[PDB]
Amino acid sequence: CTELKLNDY
Amino acid sequence: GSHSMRYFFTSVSRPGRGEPRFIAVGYVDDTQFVRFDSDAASQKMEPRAPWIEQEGPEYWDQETRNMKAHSQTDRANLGTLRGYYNQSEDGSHTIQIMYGCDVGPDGRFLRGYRQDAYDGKDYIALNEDLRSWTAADMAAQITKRKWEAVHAAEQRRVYLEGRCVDGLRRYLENGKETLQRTDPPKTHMTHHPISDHEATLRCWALGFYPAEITLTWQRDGEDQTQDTELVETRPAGDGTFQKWAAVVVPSGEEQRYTCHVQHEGLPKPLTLRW
Amino acid sequence: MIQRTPKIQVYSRHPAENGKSNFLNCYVSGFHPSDIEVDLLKNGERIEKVEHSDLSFSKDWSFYLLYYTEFTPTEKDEYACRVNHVTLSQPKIVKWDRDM
Repeated sequence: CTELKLNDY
Repeated sequence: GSHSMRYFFTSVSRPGRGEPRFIAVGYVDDTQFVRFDSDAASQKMEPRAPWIEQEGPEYWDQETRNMKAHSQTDRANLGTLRGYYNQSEDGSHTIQIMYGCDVGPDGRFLRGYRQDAYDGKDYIALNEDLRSWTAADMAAQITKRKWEAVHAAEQRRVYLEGRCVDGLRRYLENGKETLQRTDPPKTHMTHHPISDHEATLRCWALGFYPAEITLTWQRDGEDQTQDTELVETRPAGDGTFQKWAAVVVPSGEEQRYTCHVQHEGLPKPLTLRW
Repeated sequence: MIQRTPKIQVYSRHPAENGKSNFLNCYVSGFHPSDIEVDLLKNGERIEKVEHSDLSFSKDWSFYLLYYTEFTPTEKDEYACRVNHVTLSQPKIVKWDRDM
């Protein structure tokens, strides 16, 4: 299972 | 033995027509189990292994939601990095992300991973301690300061030591027949004279799983690395792998050379001689 | 930008036997960017029915792909792979060889 969200750079 | 779960994401900007291309792939050791493609008609996380097809519709609904969120953030991040490196709008750029975890033979957490790249070069990476970040350049230091301010390293650790490990443990149990299997390599040797005084000896390893293997040529037991052509391990396309190692030997001295095959599928390492 | 030229391997799924159905593979690896043109050739002509793996990459960030098609090897038919990448000034043709 993958991460729910990705953070902006 | 030890097991790993890895997710590989690729986002490529297209200055011409359409939004950036987003491709996602999931692996359990050397076996692919999931995929997501922004160009595909499905627009959902798709199964690639038989043992993941038993997962409920809520799992696929959740994974699709995560992949849409991943694609959208990658689309915003391509624009953000364009400004960081002060690049033009007419050029195509790529963001790559790798994350996952390792479990031991007992299923205990071993290691957690999270690494990001811009145009095939390191950008930002989570350290082994899962507490700090490694910024490759000055532009990545901007992200590092922003991620430290929101304590991003802790949120990554929560996933890696939690849901990631739990997911991997569940996949290994569901696919024990395919994933906990070891296919030993089928070995054979070829001999082809290149002249009346020299002949090439090629040692093959076919139909093996996992991909990890060692092919070493030896002359009178001494490791022959000098003048040995070793090809990269390649997929056969049926879930197994292939590899070969060749050496040019003087005619009449073939018996002095041995090929050593090491693989976890073998009960003892092989010693092949012409 | 650091561009990487692809490594190319042309081979069959199982050991080649004349008149026996098999799969012709072309493994492209160690390349960057992801955009690549891979064709499998039959005596110089492009095979239309060609499938490929989902785009993935190694620890060094270089991409890898597997291009594959159903083929029946004979002793005289010439099989090859034509690869084109931004790093290549001209398309690279690697001839298929049982053994190699």
